[PDB]
Amino acid sequence: SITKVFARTIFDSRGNPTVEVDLYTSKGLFRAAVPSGASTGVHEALEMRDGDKSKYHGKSVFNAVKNVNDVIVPEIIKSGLKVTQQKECDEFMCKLDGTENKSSLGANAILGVSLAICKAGAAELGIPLYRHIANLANYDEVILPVPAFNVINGGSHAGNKLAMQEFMILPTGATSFTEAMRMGTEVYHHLKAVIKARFGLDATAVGDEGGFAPNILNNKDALDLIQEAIKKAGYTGKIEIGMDVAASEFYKQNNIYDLDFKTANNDGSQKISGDQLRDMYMEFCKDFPIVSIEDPFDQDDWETWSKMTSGTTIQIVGDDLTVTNPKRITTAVEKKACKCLLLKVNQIGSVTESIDAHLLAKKNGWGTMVSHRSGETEDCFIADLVVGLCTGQIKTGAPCRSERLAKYNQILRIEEELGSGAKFAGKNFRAPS
Amino acid sequence: SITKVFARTIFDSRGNPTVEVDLYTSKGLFRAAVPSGASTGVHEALEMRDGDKSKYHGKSVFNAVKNVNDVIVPEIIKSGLKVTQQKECDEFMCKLDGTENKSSLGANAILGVSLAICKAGAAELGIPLYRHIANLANYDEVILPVPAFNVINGGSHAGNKLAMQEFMILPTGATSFTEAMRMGTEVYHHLKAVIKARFGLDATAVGDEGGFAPNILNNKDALDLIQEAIKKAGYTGKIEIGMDVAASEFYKQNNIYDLDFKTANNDGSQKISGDQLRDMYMEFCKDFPIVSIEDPFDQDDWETWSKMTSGTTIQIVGDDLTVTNPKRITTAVEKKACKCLLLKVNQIGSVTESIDAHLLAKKNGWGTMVSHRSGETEDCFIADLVVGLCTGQIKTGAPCRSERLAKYNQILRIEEELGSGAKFAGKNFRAPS
Repeated sequence: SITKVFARTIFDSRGNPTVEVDLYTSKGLFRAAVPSGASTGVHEALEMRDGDKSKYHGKSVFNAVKNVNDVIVPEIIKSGLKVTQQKECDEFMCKLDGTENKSSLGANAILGVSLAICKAGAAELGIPLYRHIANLANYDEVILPVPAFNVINGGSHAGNKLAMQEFMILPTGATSFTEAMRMGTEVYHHLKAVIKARFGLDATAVGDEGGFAPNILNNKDALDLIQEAIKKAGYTGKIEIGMDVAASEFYKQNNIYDLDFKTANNDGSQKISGDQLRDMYMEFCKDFPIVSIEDPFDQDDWETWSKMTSGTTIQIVGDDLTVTNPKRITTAVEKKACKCLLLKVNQIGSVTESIDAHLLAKKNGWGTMVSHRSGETEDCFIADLVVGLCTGQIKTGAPCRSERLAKYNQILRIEEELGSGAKFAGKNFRAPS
Repeated sequence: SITKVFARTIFDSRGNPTVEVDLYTSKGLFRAAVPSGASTGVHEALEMRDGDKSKYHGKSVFNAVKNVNDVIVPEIIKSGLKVTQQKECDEFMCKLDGTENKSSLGANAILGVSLAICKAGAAELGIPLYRHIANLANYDEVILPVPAFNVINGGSHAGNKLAMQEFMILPTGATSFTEAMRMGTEVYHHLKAVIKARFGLDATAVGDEGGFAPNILNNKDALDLIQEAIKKAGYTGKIEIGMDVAASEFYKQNNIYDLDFKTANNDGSQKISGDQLRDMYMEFCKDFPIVSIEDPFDQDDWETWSKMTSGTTIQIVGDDLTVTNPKRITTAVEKKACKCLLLKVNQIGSVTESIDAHLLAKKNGWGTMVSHRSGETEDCFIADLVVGLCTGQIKTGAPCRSERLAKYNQILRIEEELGSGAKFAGKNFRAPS
């Protein structure tokens, strides 16, 4: 039974406030922190912000904290639900909220308690959190994921001329997670050495996810830069590439995508149509070892999504397209729009829903890439979520900044626990099962 | 009694490996991580690195981990020392090493165990870690520190033309730590809004400590930029400024300091003498609310250190000068070279030594600023160290990046524990006692 639930505000990796929940049972204290969400979102659960422009730039979360403290806490304690009853606790809070998007109490309020309950339930059962999540999703075995390291950025996420938002390296050729960390960091540092030489030390500064953002003129340069880094590290072949086009951010209208949206009066050549964009991806896939492309088209340009998923054999990740929303996931499934779900727990708002969202994707053949948010905390819950859900792939930032490393370090700790019987997703990261 | 000590490698905020120690008593697991140190250092305890150029860029720590695992662990367990005996445990390990600079086992090996033991001892006594450190240093009361937020960088730590390495804001006018976080972050975000407008979004990228590094031409511009930010935030007067000149990095010879060292063939005006440099500080102190200047002169230019400490009334912090080394601290005390010790636990290598180093400074009238390292971890131990040592001031990075926020969040948690009786150092941060 839950004896006490208490929320407070802490600060995320970007200096913004966020909810942190302290939950007690006779086993003790179980702390959980919520990552940056969307106060306003397309189909995602809405995180509650105070909006007071004076206070913390309108990003304070006193209202969400209040909701946890004098609404959720009293109710859930009086409910008499055990931390061992995840589904029920989460349903309770959902009933308590009463809205589809959790806008009455705030997804950040509901998720904080939900994560704490999950950690508590695991303790209640005397098993590790990953094992607990495994059992919740009905998995008998667990597998260590291949890390998708963010290394170079673009789009709205930086200046430069890069249209594509993210460029990541996946150590699929590694034999273990330890080796994956070794490969990932070595390349990161080799990439930094390459970037500082080609663009100067100022280009060595990092963004929200710990990746670099040199003033690269084109997407191909980004890829070549990564290639050189992989070469210097001596891992060509063992390391593959992933991308997050986030084409939604750069879609004009009627099948038009402007690869140069970052300029006023864009009357240049990079104002191509979706079909031309799709071909560009095909060209990239031919020359570069690209094994995964996230959000290649607009979140509503279904037709081109299906065309690309139909003829490429690589992983096509849905993010803005699916927003960890079962309704959106179903549609993408029916339309065969993609083959991988980017799982963001705070996008849906609760642990069981996140698990169900994943199970839905899997049931229909998709892979699942567990994802972090731009505003993370020192909480490493998703590290246990990716191992327990047996997804084989997690995208939790570059191996720089501790809100990123917090997760990777945890997975290293889990790998240690599993011992020799620790399975690394490797090449079959897409669906290790 | 210690039943089990186990080390492993994790990654710091910069992607480099570092030691993490797991220690067990009948109370359970107590985990501690060590921050980036100096493999080779002036007078500081030497952190052990493998140096294998192929493996992790020569920055791996398998040797230190090995030292903990099959040398320290067996010995300390067989010694029969309680985690409650900090001084003795630390002396034991020091005896075990046998060197002044801990170069036989590695300061990073010894400190990891030392931090774990400390957390365990606190648990053994049933008190919070801060309270435990307070009792270890003989303090009856504790006080929340004024955060010294790194906001703009320069020197070798970035490109640009800034000679001074760090520029920090200290919310001395705050009433509580909560308010200090509010002020600090609001200014941080206002500073970002100012920087992106004046220098573009690319200048918004951050460095190791989460601070910005725009291509600022001169030190005064840095100060004015901060001033504007403080103004926009509406905290002029409640927020003061600190600096870390790190003049050691920019000293030529015979009383010569080149404010433009970042250029080959520096035959320009900024090749001034220490006395001219000292005057420059005096000018800065007159116009700007600078309340603390760290490493204003070379780590061996004692004479100018004393001259400045003698005639300024502001805080003069010793870092490279003192390197948390009692011998160096004594000399600076005798010569009245400075009035504040920058405390870096991993620079000396153990918890009791760090405490003694602090007590030494205090005994002689100095203040103590608890410091983080460029390569931090998600460990928040120093947050408890600064509160327990009643120093009133901690320098643990900008309110950006979770290896920085990890500490600040912890202090927010401690503040919550103390309640209304939570004292904030405020204006008397220099020596709140």
